[PDB]
Amino acid sequence: AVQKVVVHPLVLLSVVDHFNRIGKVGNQKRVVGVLLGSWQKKVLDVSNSFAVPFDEDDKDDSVWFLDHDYLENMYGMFKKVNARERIVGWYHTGPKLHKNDIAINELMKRYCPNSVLVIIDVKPKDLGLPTEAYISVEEVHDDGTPTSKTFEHVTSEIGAEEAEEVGVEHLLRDIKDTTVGTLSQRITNQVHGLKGLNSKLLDIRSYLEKVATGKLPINHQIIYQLQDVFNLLPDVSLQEFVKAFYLKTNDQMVVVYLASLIRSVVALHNLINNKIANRDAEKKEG
Amino acid sequence: MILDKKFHGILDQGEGVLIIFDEPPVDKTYEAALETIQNMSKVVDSLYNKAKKLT
Amino acid sequence: LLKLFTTMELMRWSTLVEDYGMELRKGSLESPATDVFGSTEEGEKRWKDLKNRVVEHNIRIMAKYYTRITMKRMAQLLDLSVDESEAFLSNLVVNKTIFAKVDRLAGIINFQRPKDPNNLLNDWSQKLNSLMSLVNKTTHLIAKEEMIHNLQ
Amino acid sequence: RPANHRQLTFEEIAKSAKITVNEVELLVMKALSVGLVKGSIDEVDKRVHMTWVQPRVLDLQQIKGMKDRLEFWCTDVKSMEMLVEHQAHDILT
Repeated sequence: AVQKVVVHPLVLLSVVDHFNRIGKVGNQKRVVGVLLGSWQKKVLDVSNSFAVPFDEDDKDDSVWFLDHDYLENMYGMFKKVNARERIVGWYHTGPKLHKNDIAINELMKRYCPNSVLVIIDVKPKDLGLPTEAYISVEEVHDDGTPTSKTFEHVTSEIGAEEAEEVGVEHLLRDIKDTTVGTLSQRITNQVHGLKGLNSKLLDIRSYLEKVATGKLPINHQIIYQLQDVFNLLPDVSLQEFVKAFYLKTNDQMVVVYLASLIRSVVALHNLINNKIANRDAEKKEG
Repeated sequence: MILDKKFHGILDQGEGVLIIFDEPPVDKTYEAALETIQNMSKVVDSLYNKAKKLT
Repeated sequence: LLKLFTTMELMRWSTLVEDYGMELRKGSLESPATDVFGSTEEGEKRWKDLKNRVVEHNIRIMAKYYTRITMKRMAQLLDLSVDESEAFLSNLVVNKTIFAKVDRLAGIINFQRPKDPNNLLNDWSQKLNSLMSLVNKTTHLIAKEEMIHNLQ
Repeated sequence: RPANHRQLTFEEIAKSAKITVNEVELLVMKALSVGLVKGSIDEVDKRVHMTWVQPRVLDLQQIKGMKDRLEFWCTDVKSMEMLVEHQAHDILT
């Protein structure tokens, strides 16, 4: 149904406010906020959101506390001031997906339309993208397990339309723009290996742990496609790609001729002014 | 007609083998060679200005 | 109809000879088969151009697969002369066979292995393979990472 | 065999299926007709090149070999990251 979503940083800075208005009490649980957006178009666009007092139990996980009057009053007044945005779903700040999320999401599945779920981290130490759109749809399983709520990962992007780019750029004054060239390219080409190294290294360790020490079926069926796609590149002998290395290396030669020739053109004004300025300033100094 | 370059091909007498091939990237060596020939005059004129100002 | 639908396996028409014969013999259904063969030449054109049409259509089906069926051996399995196979190639030159490769020494044909420009063909294949491995690797990795959360 | 000259010949198919050499073309034609394999072979002399396929049941030697090749890929990407980033961070930053 929905291919991609658009999440503005305003809601995540509202999660910064979720971490600001705590009051130093010692709970810091998965505070659930009422996510708002535009479900009209096929693409989802989050503009702003708000929160609702949400408290769980220490031992029992099935305890969840929501509010209907606060949702209808905040949504009623928010719709009165801005009717272009309506309820879409919710989101929790907890890093782990608990079992009670089917009951928490089930309320906004009954009263509200199909709600999207977003899992983020309480500490911004994760290098990866903090936002993951999880659609709440029921899927048929091939093994015969009963139909239940399944959270499929929907791709997400963090973009601002008109003003939040200006506000973020003015508040930071440290981040740089695209700036195609040497630095913005070589930084990605340096740290990219760590950007994949922390993800893969962080995932395959617990993966290999759950291979031998795993039960409660983790959908082992998708592991066959995992190792299949991993074995779709069986160390090609590079025999056919030699001519492609001749093409890319020939373009490399083109960049060699462009650099040497163009820089040789740049040497004109320098290697002329260095003489005509020094000898004339010297002969005319005294 | 191959000497007239109306199509891609080449004949043979000993074996009679027909080969058809083409070279699409024609606009690379032309622009590169023109940049080399045009830059030759730049470096030579630079050596004329420096050779004039020195000796 | 199911054999003529798609994925036409290379089979012998001798099994269809008795099927068409009994198709002319039985009168319970499709009775006007003798009316199909009413004219002395029209039915012969429908039959010769019918077997020709399927013996070209199966070539158009196996032409999608690059398995290199080695039509020199296929002419032996079909039990027919190579001259009318050259006439079949005379039907392919008007059937747009321009994307093919022949051999002077041998008789094996090639429906693939073009000049293969690395900036277009290997570019496309490497794009779909590498990118497909990247995003496909991206989906089930974190998806399974969410599947293992329910075990706690 | 995931790697190390995956390319094969019809001798193993005809030997394992006790079928003649005349029916292997119909056998691979049926294999491509089912849709579980996309293998297209550009061979001249009889050869069997295969492509993407799904086990769909189980493979423990491919789980252990999956850990071997996976750890090898991970330590090679890590080795290239430390190698390039080692002096690259010191000269460019």
